[PDB]
Amino acid sequence: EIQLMHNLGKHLNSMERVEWLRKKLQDVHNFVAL
Repeated sequence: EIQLMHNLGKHLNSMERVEWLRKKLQDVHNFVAL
């Protein structure tokens, strides 16, 4: 439950990874919040 869980975010795929990494910083912080 530590390496396998880390492999989910470590996997992704370049653009889906970056848009994901950028979405993580702005998670519910764009739609209506901050």
